[PDB]
Amino acid sequence: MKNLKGIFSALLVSFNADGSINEKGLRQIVRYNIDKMKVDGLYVGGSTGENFMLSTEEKKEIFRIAKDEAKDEIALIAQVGSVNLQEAIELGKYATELGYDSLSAVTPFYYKFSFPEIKHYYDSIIEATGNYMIVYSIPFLTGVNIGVEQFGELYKNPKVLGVAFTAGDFYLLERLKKAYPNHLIWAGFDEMMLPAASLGVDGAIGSTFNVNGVRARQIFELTQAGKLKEALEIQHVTNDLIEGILANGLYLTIKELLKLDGVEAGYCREPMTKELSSEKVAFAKELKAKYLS
Amino acid sequence: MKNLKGIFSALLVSFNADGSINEKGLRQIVRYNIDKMKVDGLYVGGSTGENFMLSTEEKKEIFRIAKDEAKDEIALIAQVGSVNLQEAIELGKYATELGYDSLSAVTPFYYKFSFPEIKHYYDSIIEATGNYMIVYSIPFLTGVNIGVEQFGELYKNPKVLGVAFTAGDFYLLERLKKAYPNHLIWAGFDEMMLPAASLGVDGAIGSTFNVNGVRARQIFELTQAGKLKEALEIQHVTNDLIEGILANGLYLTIKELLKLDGVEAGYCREPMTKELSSEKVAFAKELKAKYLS
Amino acid sequence: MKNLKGIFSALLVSFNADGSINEKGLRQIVRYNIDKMKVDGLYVGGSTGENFMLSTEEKKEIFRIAKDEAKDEIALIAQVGSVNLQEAIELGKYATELGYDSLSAVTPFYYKFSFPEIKHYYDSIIEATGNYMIVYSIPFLTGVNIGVEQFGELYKNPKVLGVAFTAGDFYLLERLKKAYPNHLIWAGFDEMMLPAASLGVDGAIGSTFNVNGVRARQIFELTQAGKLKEALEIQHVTNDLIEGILANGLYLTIKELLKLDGVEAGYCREPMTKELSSEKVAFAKELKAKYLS
Amino acid sequence: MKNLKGIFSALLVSFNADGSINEKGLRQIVRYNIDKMKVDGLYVGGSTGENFMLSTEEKKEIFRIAKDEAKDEIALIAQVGSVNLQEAIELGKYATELGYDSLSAVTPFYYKFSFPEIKHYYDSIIEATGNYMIVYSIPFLTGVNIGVEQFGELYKNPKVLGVAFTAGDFYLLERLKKAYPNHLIWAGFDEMMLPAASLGVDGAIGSTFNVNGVRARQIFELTQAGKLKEALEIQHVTNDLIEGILANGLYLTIKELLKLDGVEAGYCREPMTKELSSEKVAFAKELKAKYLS
Repeated sequence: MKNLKGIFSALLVSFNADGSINEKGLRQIVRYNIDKMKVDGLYVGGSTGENFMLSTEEKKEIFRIAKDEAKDEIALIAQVGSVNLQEAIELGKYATELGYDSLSAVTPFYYKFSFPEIKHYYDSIIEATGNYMIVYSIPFLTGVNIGVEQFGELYKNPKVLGVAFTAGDFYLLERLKKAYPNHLIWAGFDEMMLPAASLGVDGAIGSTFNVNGVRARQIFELTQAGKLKEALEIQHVTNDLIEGILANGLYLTIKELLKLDGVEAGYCREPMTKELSSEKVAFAKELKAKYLS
Repeated sequence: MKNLKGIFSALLVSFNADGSINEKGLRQIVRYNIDKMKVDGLYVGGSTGENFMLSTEEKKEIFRIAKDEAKDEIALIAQVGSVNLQEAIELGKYATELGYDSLSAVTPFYYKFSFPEIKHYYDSIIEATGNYMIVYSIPFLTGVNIGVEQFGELYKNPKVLGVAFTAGDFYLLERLKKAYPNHLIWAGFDEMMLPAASLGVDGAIGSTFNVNGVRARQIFELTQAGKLKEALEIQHVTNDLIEGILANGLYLTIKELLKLDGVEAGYCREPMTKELSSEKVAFAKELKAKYLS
Repeated sequence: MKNLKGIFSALLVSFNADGSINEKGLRQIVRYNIDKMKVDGLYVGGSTGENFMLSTEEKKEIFRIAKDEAKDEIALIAQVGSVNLQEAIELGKYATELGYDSLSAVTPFYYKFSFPEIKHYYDSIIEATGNYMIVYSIPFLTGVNIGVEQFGELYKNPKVLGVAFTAGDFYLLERLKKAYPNHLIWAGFDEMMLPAASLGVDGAIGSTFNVNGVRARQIFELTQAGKLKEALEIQHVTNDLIEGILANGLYLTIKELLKLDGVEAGYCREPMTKELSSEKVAFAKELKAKYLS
Repeated sequence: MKNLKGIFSALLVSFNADGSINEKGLRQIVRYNIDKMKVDGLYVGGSTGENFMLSTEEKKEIFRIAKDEAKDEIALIAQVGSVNLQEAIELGKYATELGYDSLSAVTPFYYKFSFPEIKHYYDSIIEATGNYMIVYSIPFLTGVNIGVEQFGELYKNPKVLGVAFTAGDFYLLERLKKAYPNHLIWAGFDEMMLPAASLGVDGAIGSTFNVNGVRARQIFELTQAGKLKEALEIQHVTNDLIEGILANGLYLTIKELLKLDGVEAGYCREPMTKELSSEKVAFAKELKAKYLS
């Protein structure tokens, strides 16, 4: 029954140097998001979580640890999608049993699945788990484009709540809000939060909210209250930080900014580069001084 | 001199059945924009004016008729860009002698020009004419993407005013406003006016403003005033109309909507389809009844 | 150190309705390829094997069955790549222990891995197993493009043998053969076999060879012998069959063509469509009559 | 009725420093192609001729000069396509009056014309001139893709002889040859001449033939004779040269290679870079020493 509107951090995961999960570090990341970034929720097992590089057992362990640490303090969404639909169903049942408030699932990728195959994949996860479902749309990684009529076909299933929209088409975004006004949209591009919020999205899911969740909430709330001059000021500073993060290496730089606040956010998981070079550590420290001190 | 902020219709041109310019009809389009749509200005010779399908002599005739009809009641911007730099210089001189308030020029297209070639093109037109210049960026037609640092190089020429930004990258849009706060941005996607206006663009240039200019100004002014809930209601209705216009054939349907108000907006120019089928005439009359009566 | 040149079928896998592997049917597919299609080898665990939709245990089982059935009568290459490098290493070690003649790995996908990350991926699989490696390049699924210099960086590891080139850039193909004449290339687009063979590729790996292996060998051998007129006639017939297969649904139609020859090639694995409609079964029977009877 | 099969240089044009046509230089380029490169024909007014940067009067001047110089010694094809259909008709009339053996036209670009619009553009040019037509397809500059069925619809007009195929899709190329065996295909990618000739194209139109026409003919004739091994050697040397030419700047490097053989090939036309830098001149001399004796 939890309210799923608002600000969700896409949870990063602390890894050890061999790619195993650092449980102590992961708990610190969850606590930091709840207590310091003051998020409304966590989106667990998404792209940001380095999810698609992991085994099924590692994904389950992440779901277990996040929920045990968070308890019922905040809303939790579990991304369980994959090219492997039988894995998605297994993970979806697990996360449902642990009490995740909704599931979410990336459009299946690699192969060029037809729309009917995509709709069957969502319907299958829903039927096996009995849980709510949020479509996770990220066309710049998957190459999958879903149009207005196709969203409506997905929404014929009453357990589909809406879409986590990590997409840059704001005409599509407005058309979704017009066609399906009771369905939810979470914006997925942190550097375009202000314009997405201007179109009445219901929340946002972001990797950078792990370190910049305070400003993110401001942008969102001020935009929806009509305080655009102030919201734009804060989006400008946010995007100076994001531009730095992206140039330096997104996941590693957010983890370095966490480490600089005492959170043991650990290594990245190979095949991503597992650690920053010394010059890039220095650069991350300059970002910390300029934007998060 | 003139203030160049606000609502600019991308001027449609009335053609006869043989592709020649219908002067009476083109004057009627100009008068309708000034007197009924209440635009701040016209952008003449743009994609919307079917410009790239015409001869240099036809382009000159359009510039002459628009300026003669409008006189100084509104601001006028002349788009003079081409793959042919010598033509762009000739049209830029001609429009400047007519008293156009600024020039503008599409990034040169077809050949894959390098950035230094593109910059030389802008500087050459400016030096030859002595007039102001607005960069016209339309990557979805030209395939040219100009980054933040590159716009900065263009803006080293002090006669460059800004960019007519017919592009959907709202991260780039924000970054341009951060880096070059005194340079102007005009939004070019009518269906995304609200989110562009929320990022503080200075104006908008739009084909649909030839018939929907009243709503277009409302969206823009309400957004500027932080009245987002009301602006969004009007963007929604505007986008029902635009969706229908796009589906039925953009330029011909805008022309039909003008003809239904007694403006003799004429044929389209081949190789675009020159007239609407009977069924598409009926569809345009249904749009008129639903959205513009 | 088996000869890896010549004709390899990309092994299809027989599935039951519940998505499990039908072992009897998979053994039949292996036997048909060896005994009737007269392949030089099999490429096991590739895109064609529906590999990316499967669990680690399932991939292991396919490797075990293929090797138990084929023994040492043909060459076997094990595709073990994934977004999960730890799984790739686990499957690489497993296929090495089973006695596969080389490993192969798709470029890691979904995330936008840098080139250094891609090379570290190949090196980590090789150094953890000590086996040979064939780069599997399929830009139209992964969006990864590797240039000539980057191939040379990969080839600095002496256990990299060459590339399974499921790509359409015949300029790149020629430059690779020029730059690395001792390294091997297997053509991956069955419908462009003749032109790839004319540039001196060493072999080909193809899904359609599971049913069209007789013609495929003819095209390859006739081209190498300079008998282009005769090779072209056979490529034209092959491409009539391939055009029909693609239109009807690639994997399901190859499987139906196998079933029509008494091979229990089974269902496809969800989220792919698992079975042909009645109309498409009839269309496949027509292809069988026209091209394979 | 002239035979249009074989080797066609895409004629470069000699410009003065101010962008005007250097007639003396252009005649020398024509004579070099006929007398030294021993071409079958010239393709005049194409991409290579810097055509799309020029005025109608300049395009006419080039057609007049090329014909006056070539007389009846070789075949001549006039590319007259443009976004401006009226201009294309005017040029096609003029080239027809001058005696060009066929017209050719690029698919209309910039705007996103529909297929019925593209077909009408070709039929309009043909029906206003009464001359033959070659479709000029170059998706990498225009973004226009035409499929096999669509070619068939173009070929419904009996004056359409076939297609100048500057495209990399060798499956499409095969399928066109199969579907329309009496219609001609000229390859437009000089660096893929061998694999195109392997599929039975009737000729080739190329920018590099202005300087490498001897090897180009050898690759083409040896491939049609099944002498693949020798053809492939010469394609390798050819592509070493082409790689250097592309790296150094295509149009300017071909012109410099002409100048090094005593042909006054002139400047390029702005907005292309008009002259090679001293360092790039030196690189061109190294290419000359290495590949063009």
